[PDB]
Order: sequence, then C-alpha cells, then structure tokens
Amino acid sequence: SLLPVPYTEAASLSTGSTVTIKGRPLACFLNEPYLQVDFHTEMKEESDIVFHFQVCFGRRVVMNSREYGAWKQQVESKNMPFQDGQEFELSISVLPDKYQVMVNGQSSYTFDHRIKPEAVKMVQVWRDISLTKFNVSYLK
Amino acid sequence: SLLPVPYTEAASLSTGSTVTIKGRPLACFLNEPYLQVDFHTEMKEESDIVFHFQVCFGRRVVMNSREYGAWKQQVESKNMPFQDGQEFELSISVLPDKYQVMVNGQSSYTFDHRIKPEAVKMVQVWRDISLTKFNVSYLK
Repeated sequence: SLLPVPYTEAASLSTGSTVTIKGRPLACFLNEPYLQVDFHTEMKEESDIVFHFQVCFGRRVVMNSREYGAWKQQVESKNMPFQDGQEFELSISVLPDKYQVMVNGQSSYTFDHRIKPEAVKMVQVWRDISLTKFNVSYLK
Repeated sequence: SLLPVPYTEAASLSTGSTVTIKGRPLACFLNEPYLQVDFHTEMKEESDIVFHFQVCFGRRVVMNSREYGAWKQQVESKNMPFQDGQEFELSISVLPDKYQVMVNGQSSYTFDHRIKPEAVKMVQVWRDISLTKFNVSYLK
C-alpha cells in the first residue's frame, strides 16, 4: 500500500486547493531523515519550483522558491511538530496570499506566494520517507 | 538488480579493508540529491557512527563522527568528482591512519580515524540513490 518515492504527480492548484500527504520517515530522528515537497512549474524535475518545503526531521524546516534555475530567499523555521518514529499527516493549503502547512492538524508553517499557484503543474514528494497517501482536493 | 535503500549490512573492518559502492543519484544535481554512508558501532540505526560521509551532489561533502549520540567536529569539502546524471563507483579504503575515499578511481576525500575501525559492526548506505553493488573486500 506504499506509493513510489520519489513520487511525482501532475497537479493544478488555486485558492482552496489542498495537498494532503501521509507518510513516515525511514529513519529515527537522530539520523536526520529528510522530507521534501516541491511544487514545480513543469513536469520535468529540473523545472522551477514555486514552493519548496524541506524538513530535516528533528532539526529544522527550510522553504524557498527556485526561479529561472536559481534558489531565492531561504526561510527557516525551527518548529518541529513531527514526532520521532511516527506516521505524519501533512496538508498544504493554498490560501489567497500564502500556503498554509498543517502537520497532524496543527498550523505549523506558512509561505507567502512569490508566484501565483496557478503556475504549478506538478508536485514531487521525495527523500527519506515512505508514502501511503497523496491527494489534491479542493474546497471553495 | 537494485539493492534495497536504505541498505544495511553487518561488517568488520581493519587496515586493508575496502567498502565499494556502485549507484546512481535519484535526481538531477540541480535538485541536490543526497548520499549518506555511515559506519556504525552496532547493528541498530541509532548507534554511534565511527565515520559519517554525506554528499550533497553538486554542492559539498560533509564528514563527521557521532559519539555517545552527539555529532563531533564536522569536516567539509567542496570537491565534487561525481557527475550529474551518472552512475558512480565509490570506494572507502581503511588505511592505518585514515579512511581514503575514491570516486571513480580518483582520490577524493580522507578522514583521520577518531575511533579504531575495529569498532565498526555495520554499514548503512542511504538517501537519494539507487544502489547496484555493495561489497566489503580485503587486501593485506
């Protein structure tokens, strides 16, 4: 019942869209497994990234965009709602002005739009997790 | 013909041992896939690490040890013999005073022993690679 990782799915997003991801780190937090979610402008993996979300479990989260191939201003958070050894549910909601990232139902990170979410054509979920669910939903 | 990743194998090392690893990154270098090789003191993943070798492909390599659960002095190298999109052969040779890391036959990194290599009981290879070969050999 596991999805392949790296996991890539075509996607369209607008205000009211939510990307929901259920999975589990492949290692204990002492080993610093990573999780990465990238919202890309094209299906190709080297395409620009409207929203990059990277967890180093137990340490920090970084967020950024990659525009014309170059990483822009990095944002860092030390908020760490993820729990060592546990399955997590991560949801990324598209609001008018930002993405909101919920972890296990708790608001945990936000990132103001640098590019309209309508530029997204693909989502990739990768690094040191197993994945059981990936869903894009919409509520107006 | 791919080996499972994370890949864990029991191992014993001394002067003259070589760990040889063939694999390929799972992403283009622009996406910064990682590779990690850890020489552990016990079979459990949370055990201490005599030699930690972490590649961020296209950017840098860090090396360290984890002793009584704590990371020690990080060493960083910007040497990057790995080639974007290519299979690599990595060998880690145990010398009297250090590990020598060869990449595609070229001496690329070294790390002085902080703990005797005889303390190693397990090797783990993980992060964003596919793996086709893992071998421990010995030449006196």
